[PDB]
Amino acid sequence: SAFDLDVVKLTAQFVARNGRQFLTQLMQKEQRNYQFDFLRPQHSLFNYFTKLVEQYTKILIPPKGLFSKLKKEAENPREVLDQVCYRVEWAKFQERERKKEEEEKEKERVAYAQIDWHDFVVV
Amino acid sequence: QDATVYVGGLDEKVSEPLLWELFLQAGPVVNTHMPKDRVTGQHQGYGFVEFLSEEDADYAIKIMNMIKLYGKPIRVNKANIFIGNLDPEIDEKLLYDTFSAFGVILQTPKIMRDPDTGNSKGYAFINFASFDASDAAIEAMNGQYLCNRPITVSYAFKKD
Amino acid sequence: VEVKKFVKIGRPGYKVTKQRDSELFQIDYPEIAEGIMPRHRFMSAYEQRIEPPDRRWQYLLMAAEPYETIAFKVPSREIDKAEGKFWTHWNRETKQFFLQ
Repeated sequence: SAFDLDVVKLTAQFVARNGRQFLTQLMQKEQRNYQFDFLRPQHSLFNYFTKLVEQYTKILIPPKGLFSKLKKEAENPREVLDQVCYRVEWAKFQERERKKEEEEKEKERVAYAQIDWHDFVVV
Repeated sequence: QDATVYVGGLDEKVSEPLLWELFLQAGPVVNTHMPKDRVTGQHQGYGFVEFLSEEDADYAIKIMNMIKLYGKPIRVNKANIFIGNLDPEIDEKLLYDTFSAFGVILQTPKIMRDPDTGNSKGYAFINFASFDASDAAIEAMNGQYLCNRPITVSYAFKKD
Repeated sequence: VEVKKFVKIGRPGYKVTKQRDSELFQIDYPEIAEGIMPRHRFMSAYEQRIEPPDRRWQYLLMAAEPYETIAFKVPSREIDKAEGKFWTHWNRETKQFFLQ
């Protein structure tokens, strides 16, 4: 699976340098008798190819290392510790929201299994 | 166990030489075994066919899969919701794909097997993500037409 | 048992509007001031309070806690899906219930 991953990485690297949505280096390759089944969204590898293209687009950011240098993430452990604490707080908030959604689903299941299903009215 | 193929879904018309005669076109079936019950004294629908080579058993498993033998879903294989009267031709991944249309599955499902053969017992247990998927399985899947086998979905544990 | 006995039933008049779509009913309900969404379920006509003859159809009924259940008979076998989490919606800002 190394050759398909390398082809997907090459397609994500060639598609990230495009100046338009449809005017890319991979749309013209489809008409140039080159078989590429990862371009269609019906395949399961397209969801990974989109994430690879998003990572290639995020690797081209101006704070990603092209024309600037990161100082907080590279020369401050306290900022990295604060970011890790904020990520842990966001994960705890997401777990609390998932627990609240599970409690709401359990309450809706308890309310649906206790209502009267014999009082039918056709208007 | 590798050269033998476990067949599931045999009716009363199928017999011990009948399975060897039906599996003779697939490969050289050397022996046929049918475990008899203790209360009824007959076959429980599951049997085994021991052939000579493993390629003949693989061809019999790939040829006689999900067949309609004696009005029964006969299939050969390599030897809180409860689902009963399920076909042995389906696997755990096939049951997970069939259960994915109603609701979301929490993990991989498991099917009960016999302690003697180990192919298919007849009942299975599957767990859903929430109670809405269990209610949709008890409303729609509890009585749906499966592969030549009327399944029945029910609740494993319920508190009044 | 505790939630079923404490459920108040005054049976108000509901307002359902059906529309034949192609690719959906809208039930106007008052403010319930609770997090419990109204649930829809498809049942058979075999069980009734008086058991009328020639009952061989199905009915999809939507029920809530402060309001009465509104039921619509479906003569067809399967033309849609009566699942709650699949093709239903309940906007609590406008209190509008939709099911398709």
